[PDB]
Amino acid sequence: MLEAKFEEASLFKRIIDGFKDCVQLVNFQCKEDGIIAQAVDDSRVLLVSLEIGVEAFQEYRCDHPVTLGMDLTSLSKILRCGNNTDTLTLIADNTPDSIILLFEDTKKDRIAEYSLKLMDIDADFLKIEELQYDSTLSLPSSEFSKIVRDLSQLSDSINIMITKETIKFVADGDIGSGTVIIKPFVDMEHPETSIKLEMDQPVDLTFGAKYLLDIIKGSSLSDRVGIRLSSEAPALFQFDLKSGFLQFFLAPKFN
Amino acid sequence: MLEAKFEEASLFKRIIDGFKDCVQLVNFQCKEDGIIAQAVDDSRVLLVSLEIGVEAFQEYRCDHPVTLGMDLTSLSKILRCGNNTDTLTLIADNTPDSIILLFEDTKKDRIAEYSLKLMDIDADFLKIEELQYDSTLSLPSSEFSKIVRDLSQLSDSINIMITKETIKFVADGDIGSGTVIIKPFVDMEHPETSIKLEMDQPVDLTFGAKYLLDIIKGSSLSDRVGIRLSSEAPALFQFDLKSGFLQFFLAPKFN
Amino acid sequence: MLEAKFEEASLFKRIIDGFKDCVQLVNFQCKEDGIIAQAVDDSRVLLVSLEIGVEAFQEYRCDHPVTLGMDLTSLSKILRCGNNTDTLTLIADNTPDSIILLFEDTKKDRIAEYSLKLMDIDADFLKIEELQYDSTLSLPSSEFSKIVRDLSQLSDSINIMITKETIKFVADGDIGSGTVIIKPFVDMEHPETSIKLEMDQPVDLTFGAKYLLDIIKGSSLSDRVGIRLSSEAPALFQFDLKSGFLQFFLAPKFN
Repeated sequence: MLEAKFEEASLFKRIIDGFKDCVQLVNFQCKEDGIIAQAVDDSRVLLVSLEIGVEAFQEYRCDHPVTLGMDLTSLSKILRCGNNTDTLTLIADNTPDSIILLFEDTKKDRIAEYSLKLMDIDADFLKIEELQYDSTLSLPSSEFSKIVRDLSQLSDSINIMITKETIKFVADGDIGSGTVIIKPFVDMEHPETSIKLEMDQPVDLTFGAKYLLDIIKGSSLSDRVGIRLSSEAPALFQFDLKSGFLQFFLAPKFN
Repeated sequence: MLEAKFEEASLFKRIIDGFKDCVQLVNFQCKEDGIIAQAVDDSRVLLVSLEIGVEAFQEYRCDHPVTLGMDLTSLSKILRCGNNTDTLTLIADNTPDSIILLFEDTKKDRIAEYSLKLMDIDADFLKIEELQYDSTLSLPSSEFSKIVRDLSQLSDSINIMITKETIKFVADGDIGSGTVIIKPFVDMEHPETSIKLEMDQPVDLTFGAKYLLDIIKGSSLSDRVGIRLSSEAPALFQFDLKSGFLQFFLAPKFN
Repeated sequence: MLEAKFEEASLFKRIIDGFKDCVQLVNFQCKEDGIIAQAVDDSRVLLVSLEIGVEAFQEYRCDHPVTLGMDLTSLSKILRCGNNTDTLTLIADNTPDSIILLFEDTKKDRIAEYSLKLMDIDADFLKIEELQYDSTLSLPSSEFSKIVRDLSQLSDSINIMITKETIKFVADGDIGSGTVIIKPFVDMEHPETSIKLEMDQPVDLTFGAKYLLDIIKGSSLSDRVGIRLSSEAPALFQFDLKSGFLQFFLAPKFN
């Protein structure tokens, strides 16, 4: 029997929020040590990998491994019934045909139980993470969110360019252009509003603006965003969770 | 001459709010003791009955009975010009071709007068209320509003099921299901957040979700909603006013 | 070299806000003493004239006259990247093919530079302002905004009628009508919530509601709106700036 209870029903919405705007159906592999889920969009340029440690829950028990794939369109709907902060509990049994989503408020006088029809879905799980990435930077997810949204106003191509201690986001549009140059530093009022950067090799990569706009959905999960870039390999955008994370592997343009 | 002055122009909007989302044109029968209005949607499954006592107004005078039907689409527009809390006064004269809507703010420096073209509309007035209903429950309009909206996410059929001291709202969708079970009790911090229930006979009725979503429009009028259910007859959803009320007679599915 | 720095990037948005909803492309004539810009909609019934004095800026330098026309659709986009209050600086050089828009926040750690492709656009500049207008009134831009929006709910024709110490806005719709009568007076709690009126000759003019709705866009620029009316000539709607203004010349209907 599976019983995964999020303390605050909100974060389960926010994580499937990063999924739904691109990927469609997705296998959630639940095992004793937590949940992992992976999905890839149609064009196979964006790959979303989730990991939820047991410490991210209020309570978690999984007697044995249970893979439960499901339509995020249908799931999200049940997550609309979820008014935020209602101890959402995922419940399933051995070889289940359905998953139960159970909400509960502070006052016991209200409790709602929902059920979601599951799917049989093959999935060739991927493991494309590199050992080392040419560059690695950390910045506020709100800042990165802004940069993407603003430069997205122009052409549908944003070009990240990293030289030593210099990160440069550029969009060159048909109507005009825009460039945001930020630099690594250290804050103290809130050290987690600062910018970090480790550069083994400089990078000059272009990404589809459409997808960068979808990657920043996860900015509601963490204060920071972890971007790892490689010239030959897809970029790793990561939003860290209390235990585990939400990753977005994006392939840069060929050009 | 007719002169019906609502103290706060808002509530006249809110009551025609319950109408407009379904019914079209509607005769407002004005007489010495107040206003009554009745309308039925196209499919004749929803009937909306209004009653406004004189105490619901700031001032009210109707020298003799005057029936004034009017298009709610056109009326609502004039009620958009009404910025909330502006002593809305309905004015008409003997055998009138038009009704005058008169707004006024705290500061005399602003006063707006509007006129609405009336209609000649036959209406076979209905009186389908039963003497006794198999079950009768009272709950917060906000709670009932939530239950409908959430279960409406699934299939377009919500099934209310009442056994002794057990009210059960269920929606069984193609993608999944949902069930909210509430029970009668008594609160004291706010006794009008509690749940009441008188059960002469148990009921198992299904209603079109579309209409239940329209019935909960009136939740802006009262803290509570009065639901009376009968197996053979249409259900009575009622939002009580200071004097008078707003009722929704809904026919359950045949199944 | 041109360097026009608005203290608060917001007001440059708000002024092109009055333009964009009607006019398309527009020459911004920049010279030593400030900026002027003029544009006319397709039907040639609305003419928008802008003037920005040097005192409206934080800093301003224009070594010599430079006319820079540009698409407001494209400009507005770059002004979306502008988060309010970011010292927007317009930068250009001799005979420029592009204009640079430069944002900057309180904290130096963020600075964004954008570029907008300019256009070659002929413009026969107009000077249709009369010496004297039959009537001239001043009222709160918020009040005038309300009157237009409300009476716009009815027919697409609003008729302003001014007799001595009596301003009367009337819309006579197919469904119904509405009339707002205001009078000149003097306040003291806030003397700039009052109503002024100088009447040399009475006027009875009708204006297209579509355009009056576009003229009130500028209500975000000033507390008051200056309306000058003439029977034979187009009306002058003006929102005063710290230095300079934003004018809307509207031609009344022939009828």
